[PDB]
Amino acid sequence: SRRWFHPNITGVEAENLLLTRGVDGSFLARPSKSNPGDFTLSVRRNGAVTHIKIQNTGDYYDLYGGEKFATLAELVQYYMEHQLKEKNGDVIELKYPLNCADPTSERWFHGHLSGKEAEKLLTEKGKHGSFLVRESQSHPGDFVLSVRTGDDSNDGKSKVTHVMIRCQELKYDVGGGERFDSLTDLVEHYKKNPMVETLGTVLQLKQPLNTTRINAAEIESRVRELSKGFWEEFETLQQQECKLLYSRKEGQRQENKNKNRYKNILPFDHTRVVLHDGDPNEPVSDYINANIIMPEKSYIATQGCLQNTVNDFWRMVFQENSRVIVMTTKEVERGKSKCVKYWPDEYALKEYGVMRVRNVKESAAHDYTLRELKLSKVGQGNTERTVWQYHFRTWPDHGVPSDPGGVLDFLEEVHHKQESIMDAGPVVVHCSAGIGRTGTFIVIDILIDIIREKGVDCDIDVPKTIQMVRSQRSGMVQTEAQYRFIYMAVQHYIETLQRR
Ligand SMILES: CC1(N)CCN(c2cnc3c(-c4cccc(Cl)c4Cl)c[nH]c3c2)CC1
Repeated sequence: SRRWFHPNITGVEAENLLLTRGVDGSFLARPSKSNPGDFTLSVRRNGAVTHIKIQNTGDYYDLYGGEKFATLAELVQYYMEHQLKEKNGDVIELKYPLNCADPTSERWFHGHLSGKEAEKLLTEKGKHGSFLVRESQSHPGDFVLSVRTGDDSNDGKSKVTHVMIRCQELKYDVGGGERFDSLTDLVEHYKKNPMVETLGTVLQLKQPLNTTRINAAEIESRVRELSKGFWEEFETLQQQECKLLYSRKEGQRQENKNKNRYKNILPFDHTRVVLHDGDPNEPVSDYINANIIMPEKSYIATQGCLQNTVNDFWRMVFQENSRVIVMTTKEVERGKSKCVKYWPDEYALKEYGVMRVRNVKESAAHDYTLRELKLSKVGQGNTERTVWQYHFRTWPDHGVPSDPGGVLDFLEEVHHKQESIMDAGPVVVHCSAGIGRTGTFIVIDILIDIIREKGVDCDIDVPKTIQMVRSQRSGMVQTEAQYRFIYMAVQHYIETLQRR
């Protein structure tokens, strides 16, 4: 849980918080109330507050006077372990997170909800240790912790307990003992130190009640319901990114600094693609900014090549036996290189280090170009394999497509290509940093794959899938707009399947 993030605060409320409850070096982050993808880092320095803008248009968090980051938690970790200056050059220190007490972005918080409502949800969907916190209806201002415990039919082996939580002078308690500054501090305490009943039952808080898993048949109702919040479901997912600060030590090595498009957007050690059979004369020849994404068909999520990583990209494709590449940027957007050209012109042949690529044929569709490429190792003719590059060309410079039909038709074609090729390795997917559009395309592909095989009567869970992909590369799916677009794409896919 991301405690320095305050979801429902104004700029002057942030100032007053830092001036009355903080010291120099205190900080918090907050969203804008009107623009998603605008965020502010508010910091106290010399008895005054500075507000530093962070923009996200879809590719990364861009901190004014700072770096680009995959997540706000990775941003805060970076500066608390390092570097941040104003317009002028004066150091801004991030020392002390100012904690937020607001529970409304927690997975377990249900606001207005009755005991019988909570019981029926825990009976229908909960299991042992499933829990929620709700507002007390009998005692205004108070709250109730509802917990299922049991074995795992309705044979009385399981039950729902309700523990009253008093709120007294803005502190929270369960009738005795410690008084907490927030419901989150209380929940974390009793997660670690569970309550035991008189006769021995342990009220284990194992997991919040799942409210996001839906039957695919019922996508339209969920989308209609979320259109009046997508922002609120997204920000609850974003609150969990504190849990995904896995090590990125290889990417952080001096010898690998030049191989990262953005110095702080780095692959997790535990899922990075390790490159073998490198040049012995190159000191570190095993690194690429790329991760294996395995749903729990696989993917490699990677960045747009740099001039000096083109040969490594082709080493990767050959080694992993990838037969399909998805590119989700033009080479240049808004005057900036987003991905260098790493393929030859049509009918041309180029050598990229030890690899040889022929561009056999390009075919233009409305939304994309297909390039049929032939990849082989120089000196070894029988290593030739076809690699099909699907270059999506119509994604807008900021935000998302207004209709998902283009992306869905593209992904359907990519899927059938991949499935047509026996023993094809992972599908390579890359944009600019390889986390925003790349994460959106991979998550849509994962969700659609379920419905393709199991039909419309299968369970999907959009944020749970995203969190699972985010544990394999930082910040996969960057914005609310992409989040909503994933739902919209899944909805549109379900409707075309129902029309058949
Ligand atoms: C009544 C509610 N306020 C409605 C929103 N509810 C809700 C629950 N879960 C999530 C997740 C989620 C799902 C699966 C795994 C992970 Cl890690 C996450 Cl974060 C993302 N957004 C969520 C919103 C919480 C109750």
